Amino acid sequence: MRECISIHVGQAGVQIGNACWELYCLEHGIQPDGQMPSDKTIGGGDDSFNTFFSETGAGKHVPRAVFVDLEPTVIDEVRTGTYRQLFHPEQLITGKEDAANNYARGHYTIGKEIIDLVLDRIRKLADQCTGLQGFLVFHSFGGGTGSGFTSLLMERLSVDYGKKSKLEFSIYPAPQVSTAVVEPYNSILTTHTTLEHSDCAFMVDNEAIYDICRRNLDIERPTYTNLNRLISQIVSSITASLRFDGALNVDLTEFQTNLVPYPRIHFPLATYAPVISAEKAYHEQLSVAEITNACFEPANQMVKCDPRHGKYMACCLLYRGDVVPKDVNAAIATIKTKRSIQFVDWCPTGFKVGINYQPPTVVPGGDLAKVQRAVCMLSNTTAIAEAWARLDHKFDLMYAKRAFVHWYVGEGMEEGEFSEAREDMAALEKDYEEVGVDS
Amino acid sequence: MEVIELNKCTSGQSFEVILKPPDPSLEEIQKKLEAAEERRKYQEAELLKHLA
Amino acid sequence: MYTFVVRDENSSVYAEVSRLLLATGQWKRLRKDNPRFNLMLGERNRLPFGRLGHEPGLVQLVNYYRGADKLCRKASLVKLIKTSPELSESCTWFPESYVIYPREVFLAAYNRRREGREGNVWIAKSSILISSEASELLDFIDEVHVIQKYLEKPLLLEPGHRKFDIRSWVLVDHLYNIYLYREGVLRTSSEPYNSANFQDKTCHLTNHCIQKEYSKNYGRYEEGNEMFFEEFNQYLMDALNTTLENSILLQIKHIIRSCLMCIEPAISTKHLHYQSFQLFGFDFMVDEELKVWLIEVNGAPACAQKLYAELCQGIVDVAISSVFPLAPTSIFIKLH
Amino acid sequence: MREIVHIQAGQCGNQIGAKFWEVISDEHGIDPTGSYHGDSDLQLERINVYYNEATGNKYVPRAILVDLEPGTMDSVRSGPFGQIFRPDNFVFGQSGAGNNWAKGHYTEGAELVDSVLDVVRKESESCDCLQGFQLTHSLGGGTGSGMGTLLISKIREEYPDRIMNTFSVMPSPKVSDTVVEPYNATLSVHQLVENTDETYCIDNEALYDICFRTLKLTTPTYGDLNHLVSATMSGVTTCLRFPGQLNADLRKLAVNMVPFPRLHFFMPGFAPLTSRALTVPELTQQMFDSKNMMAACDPRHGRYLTVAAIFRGRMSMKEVDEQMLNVQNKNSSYFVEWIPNNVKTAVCDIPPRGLKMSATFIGNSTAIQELFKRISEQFTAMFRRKAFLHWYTGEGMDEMEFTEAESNMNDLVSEYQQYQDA
Ligand SMILES: Nc1nc2c(ncn2[C@@H]2O[C@H](COP(=O)(O)OP(=O)(O)OP(=O)(O)O)[C@@H](O)[C@H]2O)c(=O)[nH]1
Ligand SMILES: Nc1ncnc2c1ncn2[C@@H]1O[C@H](COP(=O)(O)OP(=O)(O)CP(=O)(O)O)[C@@H](O)[C@H]1O
Ligand SMILES: Nc1nc2c(ncn2[C@@H]2O[C@H](COP(=O)(O)OP(=O)(O)O)[C@@H](O)[C@H]2O)c(=O)[nH]1
Ligand SMILES: [Ca+2]
Ligand SMILES: [Ca+2]
Ligand SMILES: [Ca+2]
Ligand SMILES: [Cl-]
Ligand SMILES: [Mg+2]
Ligand SMILES: [Mg+2]
Repeated sequence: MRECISIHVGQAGVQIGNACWELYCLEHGIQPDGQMPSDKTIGGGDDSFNTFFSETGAGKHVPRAVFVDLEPTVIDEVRTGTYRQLFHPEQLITGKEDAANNYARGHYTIGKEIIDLVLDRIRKLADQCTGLQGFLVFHSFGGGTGSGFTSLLMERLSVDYGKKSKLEFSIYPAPQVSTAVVEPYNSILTTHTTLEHSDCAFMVDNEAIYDICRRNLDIERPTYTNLNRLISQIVSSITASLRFDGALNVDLTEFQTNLVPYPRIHFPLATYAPVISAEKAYHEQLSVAEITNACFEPANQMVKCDPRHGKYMACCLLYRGDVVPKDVNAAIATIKTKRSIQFVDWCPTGFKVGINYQPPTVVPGGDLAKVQRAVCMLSNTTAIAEAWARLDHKFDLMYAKRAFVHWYVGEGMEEGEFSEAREDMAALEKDYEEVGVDS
Repeated sequence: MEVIELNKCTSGQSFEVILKPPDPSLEEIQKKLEAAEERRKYQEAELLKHLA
Repeated sequence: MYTFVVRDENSSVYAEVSRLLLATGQWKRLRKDNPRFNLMLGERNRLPFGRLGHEPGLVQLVNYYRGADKLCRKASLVKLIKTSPELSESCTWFPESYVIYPREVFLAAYNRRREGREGNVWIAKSSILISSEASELLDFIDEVHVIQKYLEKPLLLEPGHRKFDIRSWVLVDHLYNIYLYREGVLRTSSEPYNSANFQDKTCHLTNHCIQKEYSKNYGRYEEGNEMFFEEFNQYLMDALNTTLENSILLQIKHIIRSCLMCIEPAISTKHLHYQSFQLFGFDFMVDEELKVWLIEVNGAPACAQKLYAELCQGIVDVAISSVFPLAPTSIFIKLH
Repeated sequence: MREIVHIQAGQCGNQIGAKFWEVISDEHGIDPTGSYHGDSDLQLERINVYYNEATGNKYVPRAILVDLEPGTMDSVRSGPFGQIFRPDNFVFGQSGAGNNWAKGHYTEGAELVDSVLDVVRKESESCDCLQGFQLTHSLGGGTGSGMGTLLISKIREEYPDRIMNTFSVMPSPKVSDTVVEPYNATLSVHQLVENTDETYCIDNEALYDICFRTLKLTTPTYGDLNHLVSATMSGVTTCLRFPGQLNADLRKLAVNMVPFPRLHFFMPGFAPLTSRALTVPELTQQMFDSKNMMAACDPRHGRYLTVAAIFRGRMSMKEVDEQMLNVQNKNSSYFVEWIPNNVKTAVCDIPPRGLKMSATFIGNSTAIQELFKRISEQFTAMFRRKAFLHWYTGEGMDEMEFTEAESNMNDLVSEYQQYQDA
């Protein structure tokens, strides 16, 4: 058994961490007080769920998690919420004054003042690990803390834990729920600084989650709670292989091995189905073939884009519920005879499949309906570069006039960092073009 | 279209179906951070000089 | 009020479409880099499809199908026909064609014709040389191209003993309905066809530009080298005792349906975050047995001068006002 | 990012500040004795932004009252909420400033500014995490204009990393007390350009026009003008005073609103304009209407760099989003294309007093240059003949200072023009 440490940075990261750990407790039968009746080894053990929970002698199962925010109002909600008993104070780190949606303020001005405290609190969790495999880092692209402090933390984690894998869950900015005009600046800056330090990053475009909630959950104006419950379902689908028995994606290194043949092209596209409203009393249970077909419809993707006009480098199907391999293979055959699924020619045209028999868990009183089977497809497709193109275009539009640049220079950053990060993004888009498009 | 590496357990099973064959150092980081801090201090000193 | 942008200033069709949209009083043109549009009349090359459909509160529509280039490039079309099971190498309305880069398959079939005394004339073109000897074509290429069986027995209009090609305009809307404009056009040669001299490329190439320069009889039989469907149907009746519909138009509709339905799964915007339509120009040949052959598909076609008004009005009716409604006798035949 | 320190200087500053405190004390359920009597915890969740908590359950505004003559502050102390202010936070002299920026900035005000700063320091020292300061003042008089800008300079020297926010009333010949108001305002604008992060330009011309044309008030008083000012101030501080995601503190507001450091002068607006049921389309349409702007500028004469919209009341957030997207999409020419998604929208459930729904508008428009051009023309008309300068040279100022202030304000106008044309 090898431990994973989760790090939640900024508002988006912390609230998504709340949702994820609530869902984990429900999936593993851990009560809000940390007790887990089905765990018959008191005070220890090396079960799969111990990858994410440590155990006290009193029988409490404690998340291997650190929460970091530069202002205290969001983490105070963890301290006062349902699962407060789950966490010890040393896991919850707050400052007094946030990064004001400023990458430079998060990375330099304040980050330099809190980075050592954060690293010490992470070290304390690492010292409880017999074989730490790495970190899962949850953060927004757009916020000052989520971008700048995350980039700083990733650099320091590369220094202090060189041999350890680092995965990201990154919230891509969307104007319908965004709070800052400079979010494209922050996104490109943190992507440039983090690119060398992340082995695999799962981008979640708030636009996609928002529209999925509106369309499939019939929520007229989704809130962060709706978005985070959906995002936590997807995150749980991704980490279930680390948290349960199974042969596929069982350590962080396997994510990179299976999904990322080239280190820089490490942003898999996630697609999830089915998303069904709890309000909808009569509901037709979708078959394996139907939900597998839904994985290739952009309307179900975590990032809106068109894989038909890109190329695949890897594809994993993660089923939960009543699913058998024969039905999986039948569905794949049918879909292949009907869809534009083109792989790069130096890669096999194949699917790596895992099935967990436990159907997805949903939060009681939530918006998601309980379904008999669901699937999350993680495919590494060049089409995801459409999001980089969008972000870089907005960046270019603002930076041609140096709009808002003085806010970043004022925190000790140099203007050259903008153009350096943008050139790194241009090289990334060019890499995606080379791997994905024919002449 | 072949199925390979089928592993089964009590909680699920995995396999693979094929349809067709084919870092900066701590010192450098502290240096960056201190350079930014010094540029901040210089801008603030310039402001205080102007106000004086 | 609906909003649109114009990013191809060199398109006559969509210049007229922009004019019509403005003259309705319910469409307002923005600067070309304004993202808050309902409609994009986009550029021919590197249209930023990846940036469409990400504007909240805006239903966004573009006048091009991403991926339709597969149908509208010579080599791409050859490869698509040969490798698509829906079309297959056994396809009977596309001339034998091969993609050659600056081969062995081409020479193999060519040798079958050589030691078979058969008509062995081929044409080489790209995105032109007509020869009966393969070495000359292959040498011409090296100085990506397609080599294609040259139809040595074309249908010849009389009087004049002259060659022609047929241009059909086809509109595919956001629902992937296929509309064939009821008005086609025949681009005619004004010089008598000469099966003994492919050296002179004026009685062999029916292009309007080529005629209007190298043909000394340009404009003799019709204006300018354009015969429209009423006169061509009357000619077919008088001369060959058949109608245009029976002898040619059925095959034309079949071919259009075949190609567009073949590529539908790859370009359809049915469940996409933005929507597409596109106008296509299909170019057909007719041999002396009244068999129709597909020559090429144009992704950004022009129109016959006297048909611009009707066709562009039909565009704004079928493709644009269907998505953005304003406050029978359809000019299109719906193919299904 | 928690506590804000409030300062009100001069006659106009203290009158509009007293009305502001009355309004937001009602909104937060605080009675004139400092006791809370509301019915919703939303009223208390961020009460510490503007109020200290005192012995018992008393809430005392973090407010400092400054003037160079006692009259207006005696009237505040006798006003409805007069007893709510901390007695030690009244800092006044006796000489007055005689509508003279030089007296406010260099002589009379210089004699009082240190005790004002002492009170500022005492308030800041008991702040968990000071965000910065908001100042209410006029630019046409002497104390507000000159001594407020002096106070801003001193506070910037002592707190260089804190946000400076002002509510600045621009003089207008339509509602004028003296002919030297263009001098005082031009001298003040230079200081604000250098030493504030955000300035709400409240143009008395616009307030008069609204009271007369729209509210059908034949003879508008300063009370009637200050009704609009207090409603607008409550609107623009809603995101600071109530829980929310967008522009929830002064620095985030500045980062969202200020693309270039000098262009930080905001045009506020309010809907509905009052002295019985608005739909969201009506709220949006009116809030973008020039006749609802508190700066006498035609926005259709310039371009929006950034916009913040705040809707208050119980309404369909779906419909709010639809209507804001509608306004942007159908008038996109008036929003600069080189700042994508420059309109941000907040919704607060708690409406102001007397209304079921309202909307407050904060625009950083290049059309604000019309206000500064108007002030510059009125300045030059007197300055070219050196009229009324002796009031200022008698206080130690030299003409070169006026020439330089004129130059800088002309530069500000030229910068707005550059970005209007970009
Ligand atoms: N899906 C989702 N997105 C969120 C959530 N909270 C914030 N965001 C998004 O994240 C971006 C804002 O970044 P934040 O995480 O709020 O900022 P931060 O990390 O706290 O950094 P600072 O507040 O500037 O110190 C915007 O695009 C928001 O839409 C959340 O709970 N769920
Ligand atoms: N197998 C073939 N047999 C007989 N004629 C042929 C032929 N292939 C092409 N042609 C002739 O070539 C002429 C046009 O050539 P082509 O098909 O390349 O279009 P084009 O390149 O001139 C227009 P564009 O490329 O812009 O769409 C036609 O008039 C046609 O008669
Ligand atoms: N909206 C409003 N404007 C005022 C008020 N009092 C003065 N003004 C204006 O402010 C200018 C005079 O400033 P004033 O505050 O009286 O001088 P000070 O006391 O020395 O700062 C003139 O332009 C007045 O019109 C007021 O109560 N409300
Ligand atoms: Ca155990
Ligand atoms: Ca006065
Ligand atoms: Ca004295
Ligand atoms: Cl290590
Ligand atoms: Mg935050
Ligand atoms: Mg052609």
